[PDB]
Amino acid sequence: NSVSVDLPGSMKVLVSKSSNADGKYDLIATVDALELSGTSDKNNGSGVLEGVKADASKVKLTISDDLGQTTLEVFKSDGSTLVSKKVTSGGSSTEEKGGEKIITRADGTRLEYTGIKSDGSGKAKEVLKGYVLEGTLTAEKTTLVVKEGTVTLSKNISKSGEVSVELNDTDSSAATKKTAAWNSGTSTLTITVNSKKTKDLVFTSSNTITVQQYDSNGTSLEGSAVEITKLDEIKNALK
Repeated sequence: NSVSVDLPGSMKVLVSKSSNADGKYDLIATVDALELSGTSDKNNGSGVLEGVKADASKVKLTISDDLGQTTLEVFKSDGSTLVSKKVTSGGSSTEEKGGEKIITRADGTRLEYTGIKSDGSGKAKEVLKGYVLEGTLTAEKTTLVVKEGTVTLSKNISKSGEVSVELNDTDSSAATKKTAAWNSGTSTLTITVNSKKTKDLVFTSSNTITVQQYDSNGTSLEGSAVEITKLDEIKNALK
């Protein structure tokens, strides 16, 4: 048994009269025949409520602590890809549904964008043979990121589709700190550690990545260029 609380947008939340053994309160609300539940540290009707729609999308309602604003978010079934957000406060509401864009190349690899907004921002994924790179769209520039230890590899794709790659490492020790130089003519990132070249990463015209090590001198390539087949092999190369 609960108490009904008036929310922005003429919506209602039911908050239990008293708390459970943890001192938390149960929340129940009904949005578009879909009924949501949650628990909260407050007894006034604020907190987070969650539910699942008929199309498997994940719904999350956030009621602000002073009850002055509600945020209704719909995610894809992964529970992280934002499809829409409706914010209500001060008698008005703003409902925003992200744009989407999929570029499919001749080899079947893809660039996928979701959450596209008029400010030029979005979420991005590159779907490759064997792995996926994740990142963001910002000012129409795509940046896909792989992190390993203190190293961040960023694959950048311009609005026009020009690919460039950079590496940053926050490592304080130069026994171990990675730096890298991009050669746009060869589409090659050369990694250096402690004044020796260690690896060439080639971003090929086939939308693959190859890795080739340098010799003990740090001057000449040895062995063969090996094609990356999974995300962990990219991380291995950044170690």
